Amino acid sequence: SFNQFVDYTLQDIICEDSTLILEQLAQISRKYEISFGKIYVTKPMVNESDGVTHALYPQEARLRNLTYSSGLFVDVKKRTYELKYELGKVFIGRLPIMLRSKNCYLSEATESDLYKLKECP
Amino acid sequence: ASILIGCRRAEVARTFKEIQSLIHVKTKEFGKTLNIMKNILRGKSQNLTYIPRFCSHLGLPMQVTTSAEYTAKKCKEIKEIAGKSPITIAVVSIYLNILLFQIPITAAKVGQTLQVTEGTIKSGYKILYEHRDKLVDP
Amino acid sequence: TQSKLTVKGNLDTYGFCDDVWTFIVKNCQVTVESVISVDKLRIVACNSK
Amino acid sequence: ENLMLCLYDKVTRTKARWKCSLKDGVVTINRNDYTFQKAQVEAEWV
Amino acid sequence: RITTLDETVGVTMSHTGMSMRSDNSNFLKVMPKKEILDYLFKLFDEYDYWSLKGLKERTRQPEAHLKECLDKVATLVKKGPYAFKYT
Amino acid sequence: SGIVPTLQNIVATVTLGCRLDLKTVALHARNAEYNPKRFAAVIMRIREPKTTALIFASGKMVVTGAKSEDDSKLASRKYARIIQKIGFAAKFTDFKIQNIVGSCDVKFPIRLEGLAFSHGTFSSYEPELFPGLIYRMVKPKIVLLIFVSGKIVLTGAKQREEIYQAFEAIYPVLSEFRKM
Repeated sequence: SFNQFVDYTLQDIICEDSTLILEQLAQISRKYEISFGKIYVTKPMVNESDGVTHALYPQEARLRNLTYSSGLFVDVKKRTYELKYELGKVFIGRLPIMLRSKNCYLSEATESDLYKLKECP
Repeated sequence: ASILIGCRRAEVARTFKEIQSLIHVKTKEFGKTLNIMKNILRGKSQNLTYIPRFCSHLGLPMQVTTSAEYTAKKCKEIKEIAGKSPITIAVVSIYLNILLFQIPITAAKVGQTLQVTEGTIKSGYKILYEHRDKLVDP
Repeated sequence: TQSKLTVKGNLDTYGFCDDVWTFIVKNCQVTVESVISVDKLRIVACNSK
Repeated sequence: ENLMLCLYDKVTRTKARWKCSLKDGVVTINRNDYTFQKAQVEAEWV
Repeated sequence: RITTLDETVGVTMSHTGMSMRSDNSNFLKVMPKKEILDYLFKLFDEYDYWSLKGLKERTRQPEAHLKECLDKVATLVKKGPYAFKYT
Repeated sequence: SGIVPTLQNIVATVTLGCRLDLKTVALHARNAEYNPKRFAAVIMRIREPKTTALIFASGKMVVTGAKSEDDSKLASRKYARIIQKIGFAAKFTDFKIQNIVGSCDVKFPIRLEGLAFSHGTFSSYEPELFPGLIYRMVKPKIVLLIFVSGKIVLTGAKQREEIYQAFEAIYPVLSEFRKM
């Protein structure tokens, strides 16, 4: 029920209202729309206070009182119309991930490495 | 200025270009505003910090950073007052410290990613192709 | 008009009056595209906009 | 008397030299008219 | 399904912060007492509804001089149906 | 020490005492800029002393670029004389130095950071902005440009004595933060 979620529902929620439009009247009128893209989701990490960012392992999350999340990324179509005519990738948040999901580092990792990952197999 | 002070006080340091590329402020009235803001708290009473975050996006390992520190450390003390806007020399430190390495960090990559035309990178490294000799700790 | 010129003299007098430059160069050499050395030139220029 | 009538567009100068670029003018030198499209009057200033 | 981002994360994550590059795309990038009197009389002669600010914008003269010109050479109307009209 | 600051710019103001025609004045003088829609004053100059005259239609006029009070005064008088040449009843009056710019070098490299920390209330210093330290003195009220090189620029003085007192007061502190 999480692998289902991260894969599909996340996107279908975006695709519902990618678009929303603002039309400025002139004295020929303007019309501004903005629309989203397909959603991109990272492999989990932390923004440390200094500024540095880096991958994070579930173990270190527990003892740094961190949060096992991965970021989100979507495409933005900023555009304009003037009104009948039209003249990158965007961060949108951090998503915690159910452990042992495809997006978690561990959903593949080897049993031996689980020891090197200090996670009880 | 209300945040750079906090940052400059939160032990983190950012260039003006940086928050300027967060907020357009034309930097001058700002520069005075920050100057006068500093002198405000003066009466209401460190170029290394950038290097980690610099290489942090560069996906580098710490040695080049640490090496860059002692390089940055050595350049300032002796001579070569080095940089006048010395985040320049902070960068050439990175580049020459990756000139210490074989790892792919073209100043072409550096400049477009650290936002300095490579001319000072050459020049910084230039006096440091001369000052590499006394820049051999390891 | 297709000729290209280049005057390099010494400005003795010059004046600006309502978007009108004046200039007065003495002993000024003009390059063509050739060089003709003319002592006396009176330069007065107005806005073309 | 060698009075050339041209329109200025751009002038460049910092306290030692004049650069009055001239467009669409005539240069009358030695009774010979000089028709030019672009000019760079590089006057020197003591 | 979803394209995860195969890059390591500094390169993916340095961008959406301070990429140092801005405005890549264009998107919502947004007087003489004699001369003033003669012009004020002219516009009043040209138009009885010679508006003051419209006179100031058109005459391209200092506002104080134009109003002084219109104060005596034009009918200074600030009340009534023909508001801001100097006839 | 034994170092005297070298005056680099004296700014002075002079009253001519008559209404000028900036078109006529610019047109007849040998050396005078005046663009109305860029700046409402004749920007006039001479060669000896090499100065710049900021001539307003009011007859108010500003001289800078002189490196002495006497040269500033002489330049002002020459400018007034050339105005008189045109036919305006110009008079060189109310000459008054508004700024004196000085500079020098102590020749020894300085520790700006210990300086600014040690003299914060008078020290403003953002090397990422300006390679030099701003030092603002109380008496004389002269503000100093302090460079690690040992280069100094003194400014804000109505009198060169203020420049000299300025450097004399700053020199002990310079020697203090001399990096050795």
